[PDB]
Amino acid sequence: AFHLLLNTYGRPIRFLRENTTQCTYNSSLRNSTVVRENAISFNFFQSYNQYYVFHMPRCLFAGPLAEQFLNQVDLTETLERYQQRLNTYALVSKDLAHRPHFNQTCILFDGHDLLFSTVTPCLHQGFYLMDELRYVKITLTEDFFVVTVSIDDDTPMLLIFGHLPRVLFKAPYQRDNFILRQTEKHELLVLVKKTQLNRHSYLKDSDFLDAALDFNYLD
Amino acid sequence: WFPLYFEAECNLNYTLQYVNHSCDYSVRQSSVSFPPWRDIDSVTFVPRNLSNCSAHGLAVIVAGNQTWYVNPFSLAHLLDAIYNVLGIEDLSANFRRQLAPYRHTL
Amino acid sequence: FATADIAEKMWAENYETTSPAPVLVAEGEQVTIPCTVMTHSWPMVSIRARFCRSHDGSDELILDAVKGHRLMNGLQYRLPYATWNFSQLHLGQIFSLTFNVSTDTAGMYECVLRNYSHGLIMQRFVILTQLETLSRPDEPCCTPALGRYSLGDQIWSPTPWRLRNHDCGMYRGFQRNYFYIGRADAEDCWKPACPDEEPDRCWTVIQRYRLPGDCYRSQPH
Ligand SMILES: *[C@@H]1O[C@H](CO)[C@@H](O[C@@H]2O[C@H](CO)[C@@H](O[C@@H]3O[C@H](CO)[C@@H](O)[C@H](O)[C@@H]3O)[C@H](O)[C@H]2NC(C)=O)[C@H](O)[C@H]1NC(C)=O
Ligand SMILES: *[C@@H]1O[C@H](CO)[C@@H](O[C@@H]2O[C@H](CO)[C@@H](O)[C@H](O)[C@H]2NC(C)=O)[C@H](O)[C@H]1NC(C)=O
Ligand SMILES: *[C@@H]1O[C@H](CO)[C@@H](O)[C@H](O)[C@H]1NC(C)=O
Ligand SMILES: *[C@@H]1O[C@H](CO)[C@@H](O)[C@H](O)[C@H]1NC(C)=O
Ligand SMILES: *[C@@H]1O[C@H](CO)[C@@H](O)[C@H](O)[C@H]1NC(C)=O
Ligand SMILES: *[C@@H]1O[C@H](CO)[C@@H](O)[C@H](O)[C@H]1NC(C)=O
Ligand SMILES: *[C@@H]1O[C@H](CO)[C@@H](O)[C@H](O)[C@H]1NC(C)=O
Ligand SMILES: *[C@@H]1O[C@H](CO)[C@@H](O)[C@H](O)[C@H]1NC(C)=O
Ligand SMILES: *[C@@H]1O[C@H](CO)[C@@H](O)[C@H](O)[C@H]1NC(C)=O
Ligand SMILES: *[C@@H]1O[C@H](CO)[C@@H](O)[C@H](O)[C@H]1NC(C)=O
Ligand SMILES: *[C@@H]1O[C@H](CO)[C@@H](O)[C@H](O)[C@H]1NC(C)=O
Repeated sequence: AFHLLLNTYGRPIRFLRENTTQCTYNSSLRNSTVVRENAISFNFFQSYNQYYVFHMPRCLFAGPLAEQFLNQVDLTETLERYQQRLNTYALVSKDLAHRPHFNQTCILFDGHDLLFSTVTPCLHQGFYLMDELRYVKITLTEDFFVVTVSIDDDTPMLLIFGHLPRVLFKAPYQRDNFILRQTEKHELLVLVKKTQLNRHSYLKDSDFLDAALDFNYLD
Repeated sequence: WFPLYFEAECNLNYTLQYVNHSCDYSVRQSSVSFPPWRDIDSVTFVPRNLSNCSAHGLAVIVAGNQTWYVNPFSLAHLLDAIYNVLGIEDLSANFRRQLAPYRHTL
Repeated sequence: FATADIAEKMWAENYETTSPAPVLVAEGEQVTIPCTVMTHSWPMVSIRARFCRSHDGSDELILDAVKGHRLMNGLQYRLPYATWNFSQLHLGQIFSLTFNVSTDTAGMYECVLRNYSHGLIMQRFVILTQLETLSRPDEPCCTPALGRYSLGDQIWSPTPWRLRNHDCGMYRGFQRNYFYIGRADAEDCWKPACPDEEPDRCWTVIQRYRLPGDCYRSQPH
């Protein structure tokens, strides 16, 4: 009966579907029974003397996802100082206002002050040529590119475009920060330090990096 | 199909008044040494509803009879995305409604 | 906060004159970085790391220059279990960082005097576990002659007799042979995980340092 469920492991309990619904009896039959191996709960009142309690597949919730997450928060940080931290980002837009990756993998955005990390199969290279001592490199997912660039022992300049991840964002504040003319189907993400205005020119106007060939094909 | 889980309980004797102007996440050193989800007993929350001395929200945890207070909004914004990437956000279809007001307003 | 990211860098005149040559160390060993600094006026001292497996920017461990009270720790996410150290020595303070070296923890480490805005790089340590080498196809296997620190611009290992190597395919026709320190398991059993990326953040610095014995390596301009 009691056995392993991990990650998206709804297959076994899809037919071994033990159940629990209602208010009374302190969830003893399910929670206290599964205490035999694990029982972990959340509780939230709905009124004086009335409370909602959640019991979870703590071991499954304790899967690799939580392993990666562990160090990714300080859930003791405050709203106003979050807001102050937000100002570190340039936010040029609103301030102006057979497959090779089968054998290679990447881990991205580690220690990132404003975003969450993740592993992925990838291809990770540069351009045919490089005027070295100013360094760039690129990494790819199946429907969005990602790049990084700088030579200065500090936060580098990051750019990402494609069908970007729909939930990957460290803070709760406004995610939309980019081009008025944004594409009909794909999204762009660029992050840089506030001080880059003094040196980065291409952010100040329309476009960069194409021989008058910008659009992705469709017809 | 998924595993099945908990309920909402009435007629509790325990209450909130105990804090006596304890209104904030007063403990931080525990944060740099968080127990993982593996080692937690229970977790609690309030949108500072009953508090003159608190406005938006706060949360508490207990682990091996070890406890301290921490703010609620990051987990509200987070666990939704965690479920979404895990593909079980549908299980929140009901309780996401209850949890809705408790993300930060921006 | 106690400080923001270092805003303007500086380097000591002996920076490159005192930074030891990059070292190769077996995975899982509890390496510790030494550091020595004479009595100064800087309010803060700190240790600075640059990992070269999929890492960018810099992360810092900030210490009280005199008391030794930790003030900020950015290394936590990579090094959850690393332990620092401080020892006031009336002549001059000593501080160090300890950890178990592995593929995800190899990188460059530097001592940095610090105040709220300014900072001065003192010394650099480069820690490695695997090194790139290229072997022409029909030619016999190369044989480097690693040793202890000795002196100079030479790459070195504390336990050269534990060296072992393996190959990871082809590159532009060359066969890629990798060198590493073993004995983590019995005899030749242990084989390190295949590196996933090159050139890495360790590249520019490392390929500026020679390797003893006959062997070939792509080098900077
Ligand atoms: C962190 O420490 C650095 C140590 O250099 C502080 O910068 C230093 O500030 C002093 C202030 O007197 C500068 O000295 C003055 O500079 C000019 C040019 O030489 C001259 O008018 C005076 O004779 C005097 O020497 C010093 O040059 C400057 N150092 C550098 C490298 O620019 C910095 O202020 C400290 N940070 C904080 C937040 O206190
Ligand atoms: C990924 O590369 C590895 C390299 O080892 C391939 O695995 C085997 O490599 C050995 C030599 O070490 C070859 O003799 C084998 O033919 C390789 N294949 C197998 C199935 O053993 C592996 O094939 C590569 N995978 C992909 C998807 O390219
Ligand atoms: C539902 O739960 C009851 C006990 O609450 C149990 O007897 C029953 O078998 C469960 N249903 C299934 C399909 O397992
Ligand atoms: C309520 O359930 C919890 C969790 O199973 C259990 O530890 C506790 O003893 C129960 N309390 C009562 C009063 O039934
Ligand atoms: C408190 O405990 C008493 C004694 O068991 C019980 O009658 C009562 O319902 C409990 N609930 C509240 C809200 O006081
Ligand atoms: C203060 O805490 C006590 C328990 O320590 C609790 O009974 C009391 O209700 C709290 N204060 C007030 C004014 O109720
Ligand atoms: C507390 O909840 C009540 C409704 O139950 C509402 O009138 C009140 O504004 C809420 N206060 C806060 C701080 O959420
Ligand atoms: C503050 O206390 C007063 C007096 O009891 C009450 O009228 C008011 O609603 C309280 N406000 C909050 C936010 O608890
Ligand atoms: C729970 O209390 C006991 C008895 O004081 C103590 O030994 C133990 O460390 C506590 N548990 C935690 C997790 O602090
Ligand atoms: C590090 O390695 C040592 C032995 O060198 C071992 O005792 C220890 O458990 C390892 N782990 C950590 C986190 O230091
Ligand atoms: C510093 O290292 C020594 C051994 O060299 C050890 O005994 C001591 O506990 C360490 N101090 C700290 C604070 O880690």
